[PDB]
Amino acid sequence: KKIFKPEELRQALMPTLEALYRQDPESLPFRQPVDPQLLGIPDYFDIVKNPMDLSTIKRKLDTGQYQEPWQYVDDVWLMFNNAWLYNRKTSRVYKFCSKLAEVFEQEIDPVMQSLG
Ligand SMILES: CCc1c(C(=O)NCc2cccc(Cl)c2)[nH]c(C)c1C(C)=O
Repeated sequence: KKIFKPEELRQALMPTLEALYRQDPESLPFRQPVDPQLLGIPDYFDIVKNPMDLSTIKRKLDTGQYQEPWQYVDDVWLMFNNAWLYNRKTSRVYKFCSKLAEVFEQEIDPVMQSLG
């Protein structure tokens, strides 16, 4: 199988992560792990079993925790699916998530074509 070097993945994928961070107001609720106590939603971890957020994805990209590009895509989509699962369709986080997913699909496509 094609082996991806850590810096290869970082150079290719970090710009797609930065594109999500650039989204204001939509990325703000995703820039840090959900804190259910601070946010007053103690049921969060009862519903979301595998939390994910932009800062965790960034740390994983910085520490070589992705061996394949699709593992990175999986974490971004885990973040999205958590927000779509937990939040009501009318909520800001839900609609912001939908916007981030539109941005991400546009950014990741040419990058996947460039990668192996
Ligand atoms: C609703 C809770 C939530 C947040 C969040 O950050 N809230 C505070 C906030 C600050 C600024 C702007 C907004 Cl819209 C919300 N973040 C997540 C991923 C979620 C969930 C549960 O999924």
